[PDB]
Formats: sequence, C-alpha cells, structure tokens
Amino acid sequence: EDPPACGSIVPRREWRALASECRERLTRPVRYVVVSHTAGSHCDTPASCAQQAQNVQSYHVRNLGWCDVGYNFLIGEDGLVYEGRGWNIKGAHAGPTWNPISIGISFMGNYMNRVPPPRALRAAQNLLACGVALGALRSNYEVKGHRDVQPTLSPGDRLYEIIQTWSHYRA
Amino acid sequence: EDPPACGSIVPRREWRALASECRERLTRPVRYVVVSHTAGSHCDTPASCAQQAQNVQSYHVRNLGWCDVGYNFLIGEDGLVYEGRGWNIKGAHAGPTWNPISIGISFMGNYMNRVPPPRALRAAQNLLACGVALGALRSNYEVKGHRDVQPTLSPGDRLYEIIQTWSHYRA
Amino acid sequence: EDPPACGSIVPRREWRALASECRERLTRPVRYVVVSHTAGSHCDTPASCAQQAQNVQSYHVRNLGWCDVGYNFLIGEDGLVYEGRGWNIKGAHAGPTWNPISIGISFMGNYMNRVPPPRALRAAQNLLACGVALGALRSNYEVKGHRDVQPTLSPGDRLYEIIQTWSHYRA
Amino acid sequence: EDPPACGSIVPRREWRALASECRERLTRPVRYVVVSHTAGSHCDTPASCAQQAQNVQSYHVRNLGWCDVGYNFLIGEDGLVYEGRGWNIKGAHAGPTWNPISIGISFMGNYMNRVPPPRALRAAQNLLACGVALGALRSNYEVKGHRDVQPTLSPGDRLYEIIQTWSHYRA
Ligand SMILES: CC(=O)N[C@@H]1[C@@H](O)[C@@H](O)[C@@H](CO)O[C@H]1O
Ligand SMILES: CC(=O)N[C@@H]1[C@@H](O)[C@@H](O)[C@@H](CO)O[C@H]1O
Repeated sequence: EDPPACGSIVPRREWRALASECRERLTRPVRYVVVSHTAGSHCDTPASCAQQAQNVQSYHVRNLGWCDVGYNFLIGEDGLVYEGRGWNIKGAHAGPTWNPISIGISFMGNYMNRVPPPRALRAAQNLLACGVALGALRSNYEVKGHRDVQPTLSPGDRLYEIIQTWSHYRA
Repeated sequence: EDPPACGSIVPRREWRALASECRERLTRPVRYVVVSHTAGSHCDTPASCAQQAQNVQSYHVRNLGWCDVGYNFLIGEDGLVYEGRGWNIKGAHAGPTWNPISIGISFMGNYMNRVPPPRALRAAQNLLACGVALGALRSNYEVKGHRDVQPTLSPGDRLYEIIQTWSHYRA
Repeated sequence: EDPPACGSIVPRREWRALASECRERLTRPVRYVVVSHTAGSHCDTPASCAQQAQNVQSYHVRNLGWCDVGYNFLIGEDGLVYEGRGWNIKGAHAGPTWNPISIGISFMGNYMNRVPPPRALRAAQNLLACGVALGALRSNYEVKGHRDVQPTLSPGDRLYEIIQTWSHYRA
Repeated sequence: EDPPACGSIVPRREWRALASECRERLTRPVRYVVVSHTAGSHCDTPASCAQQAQNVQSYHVRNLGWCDVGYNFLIGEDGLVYEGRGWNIKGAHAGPTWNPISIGISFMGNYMNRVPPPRALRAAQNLLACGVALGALRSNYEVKGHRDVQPTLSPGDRLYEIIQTWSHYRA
C-alpha cells in the first residue's frame, strides 16, 4: 500500500536494501524530473535487478559515503521500478542546483549503443503517472535529460534520443 | 475524459498474441472482478512469461476453438500484467451467468500450494486500480474467487486465501 | 403443490425496474424478516407508487451505486406489494450481520408521525403469509424492526409501535 | 511551529463511557469522513451532552450488542467534541464498504429543519484540522454526507447543506 494507483514499485525491503539515513525532505510538489542512467551493469529479470539495485546502493553508501542510493527511483529492463529514496527524501543525482528541486529516475545499465526495452519505458512513464496521483509531482511536470543539467554523458546517447520524444520533455 | 493515472500492461503485440476474433463488448463499468489461476506452468522472467502467455492463448484458440484467450488480463510472477481480452470485450472464464458482468484476471500458474510472489499481487492490485481510474471498473468493485462463482478449486487454496484479505472482496 | 395462492405482488416488469445486477443469494427457508420505512414520500394509487418504487431504486443504484434497490419487497399505501430483490436474492437493507439471513420488506413513506393505511398493513401480513407458503420464510419466522438492528429511527415511531404487536415479533 | 497542536476532545472517561470491547483497526492515514447525525435529542451544556453521549453509547452497546458506540467522534452543541471510538478503531456507522476506509463523526441531535450552532460547526472542523495534524486523516481527505453513501435521511437536509459547503466535500 503506497497510496492509490501507484504503478507497481518494488519496495526497499524487497530488494534487501540497507537503511537510508537521509533526513532532507523534498518540498512537494516537484516540477522537474531528471532522467539518468547508472552507466553500470544491466539486468532482465526481477531476480537479477534486485541484486543490481543492491550493487548500485552499496557503492553509494559503503564507498562514496552518502546516506542512500542517490536516485529517487531506479528502473530495470526487467520492467520494474525499484524504490530508492522515493517521493519524499531529496535526491543526490544532479548537483546542488537540481537535487532540491527535482526527482531523479535512473535507468539501470549503459545506454550509449543500447536501447532500453519498451517494458522499462512503459514502467518509467507509469511511475510518473502515479507521481501526479500522489501529488509529489505537479500535473504539469517537466522532464529534462541528465545532459540538460550537468556536463554529463548520461542517460546515454540512445535514451536521450527517446526521452526527447516524451510529451513533458522541456528544452 | 477521466484517467487519474493507470498501470503498466504488456500489450498483445509484445507477447506476440494471435489476432483476437472476439466482438461481444462488456458493458462499462463492470462490477465484478473474478480471480483465477491457469493451473499451468509458472514463469518469473519477462521472456518466459511472454511465452506462457502464448501457451494459454493457443490452447484456448486452437483446441477450445474460442475467439481469444479466455481471460481479460494475465498476471505473471515476473511482476507484469499481460493483456488478454482487455477492459472492453466479454471473455469466457466463469460461466454464462458471470461472463457478461465481470472482468476476469488470472495468475499464471497452479497456486493450489505455492503463494504467488508479492510483485504479482501488486501487479494485480495496481491493475484494478487502473481499471477504476480508466472508468472501466467502478469504485464499488467486488473481487470474487473463481471458486465462489463456479464449482472449482481455481484461485488456488493458497492464493484464494490471500485474496480473501483484499479491501474489495465480497462473500 | 396446492397452489400457494399468495401472489398479488407487482412484478419488477410491471413497475419498470432497472435491471438488477445482484447475484448473491439467500438460503431458503429464511428465518428473519426486518421491517423498515423509506422515510421518503408515500403513494396511494398504483400509478403513483410505480413512480415511487422506480425512484427509490434510482437512489439506490444511481447514487449509492448499488446493484439494485436494497430491499426484498416494498409495501405501498396503495395496498399493493412491490417486488424488489425478491424471495431469493440477498438484499442490502440492514448490515453485514442481518443482510445474509433475512428478508427486507420496507414500507414506502415516512411513518414517524403517521400510521400506514390498513390496506398496507394487510398487504404486508399477507406477504409474510405467502413467504411461509412458498417456503421462503420459516413457518415460525421472527419479525424485527430496522431500529432493532441498526441505529436508525426506521421503520417510523408509530409503525414500529404496530409491529411490536405482531405475533411473530421478537425483541 | 508545528507540534500536534490538536483540538479538545472530551475523553471517554470524562463522560463515563462503558468499556470499549472493539479490536479492529483503521489503517491511518484515513481518506474519507462521513458526517451523520444521531437523529435523537440535542444538548447545550457539557453536563447534559455527557448525558446524551452515554445514551447513544448504551443503545449501541446493549441493544444492538455492539462493542462500542458506533461513531468515532460525537460533536455536541455545547461546543465540545466527544470521543467515540477514536482515530484508530474501525467504527460502525455506514456499512461494510465505508466503515473500514473512513472515520465517523456524528452531530448529536436531529437536523432536518434545525441548524447546528456555530460552536458545533467549529468543533467539528477543528477536529478535522487536528486529524490531519496527527497523520490520522490524509491531507486531501474527502467528506461525504451520510445519505451520500447509505439510504438514510441523515445528516438532515439542513446540516447536509452546510457540509456541501466545506472544501474536502466530494460527490
Ligand atoms: C563513476 C562515474 O563517473 N559514473 C558516471 C555516471 O554518473 C554518468 O555520468 C555516466 C554517463 O555516461 O558516466 C559515468 O562514468
Ligand atoms: C484438469 C483439472 O483437473 N482441472 C482442474 C480445474 O477444473 C479446476 O478444478 C482447477 C482448480 O484449481 O484445478 C484443475 O486441475
């Protein structure tokens, strides 16, 4: 139960995550939604992405010393959304300028010469639908690429090609 | 006009469904949701489940000569909802007394023993929530076991037992 | 056997009911009858009542979004008994405890400071009489007031006074 | 600042309630609120209203054999809010569809052709305010009239008009 019409999100407890120690709140409602990639390994099964989420999060917690996996939500090619910091705790995905003002959903893998399956693009869009439903996102939310906000190669050539197609994508 | 925010469904193309030849339309809103099991093999990868999807569909088309897979939606252990007949077409699944007034969803497997995984339960609940938001189901909706409406073990002793707890289950 | 001889009931057809969508049934022989009032306006001609019965049903299925008027029968100040959900299908007129084990005859009007005409009192005792003969009520059924099982004023102060008189009444 | 800062609810003990035997739990935050009226006599002294609260409570516990007064909270014309079964316990006030997803506040008296004092109206809105402050009510909660969800005259045409006025009132 993560309040009405919330498009199937795999809870933290389910992907065996460590406890977030993040105390910073996100002044709701969020306007921007920054899309990124982990540039890490990709996975096509629920089984292997729950390990992959673990991988991404321990690297953020044990090694870089943050309080939690830096993204608000991680997306798998297995077609599911893995819950990271969720809708309320502030992200660490795009720099001081955007972290307090936007949500970061990141696709799990490297997308320079690989495209993500439709099942995971479907997942992402359906995450945003529920975003609005709960009111964490403003019906009129804007979708920028990681490129758009920071000197970075991510989300990756082939996915920056597609997110551009998305109705809410602002230039 | 009225979709608050829906859910993520694997459309027929993606699972490579034979063309539907059904024409009987279900009258909107529907009031009854009937939960059942295919009592066949289970699957936890999006790849195998797209296969299992074709299996149920074809045994129902090439052997029972029905116009399409019997269910409206199919539920995978992969955590995904597969599109069968959808929200608009009557689809053979619980007797002529119930087929025209209920939507039939079916977890893919024999849950006589085994419980389906949390993500499959989420996949289905989110699916009904989408139904209400789309206006295809009514807020009122009643979930019913396959066994409650016709003489069979069908939801599965252990799955039936779970759906008894759900918010909307009536006698 | 021995023609039951009690049907002076106006059919769902004759008063123009919307089609019912209810399917849950009662087990005959049924043990309790619960008397309520519609607390709305009363009618005295068979023309004005078919109007009232259509109206009550409208408020049950259009407003509350119910499968059909919740009462099993409806008595009119016209002297006639109106088919509601009938002898077999389970009504929705007194809570989850009594609903499954009782008939819900309700007088159409507000009997707080009125008495229902004798011709109605008589149609009611007649109905119950019929129920015993068809076998739908136990020879020795128990009558009860709506207020006896719910915090309401139904079936009206003065009518409640009259039914406490009836031979099949029980606290 | 922002602590609880709740209103003033006369506790059970002060009005000498009988021991609550109810055990079911509402799961906060609650989305719905239903406004009823006891449809009995009103009161305007904290002393006389404490009298009423026990009446209602005994009719509910020893006549209907219920585990506590049906309502969660009782508004009084003395200007105090009388604790019924509280913010946490499933109340019995509007059928099995709404009792588990809502909180029942009932104005002590009968408001067919009588408006409640401003005192009252302020007590009940303070109660709701307090209720969001505590996480017991969802911020975007909806208020419905009793009759809006059950065939009943309650809360009274007068009070019903007052409450469609309220923001949070829906359908
Ligand atoms: C450790 C590291 O640098 N990770 C970055 C990642 O954050 C993203 O910017 C990606 C874009 O292609 O490049 C990666 O190298
Ligand atoms: C072939 C066969 O036995 N089919 C039954 C089916 O009719 C139903 O009873 C179902 C209930 O779960 O179990 C199946 O095994």
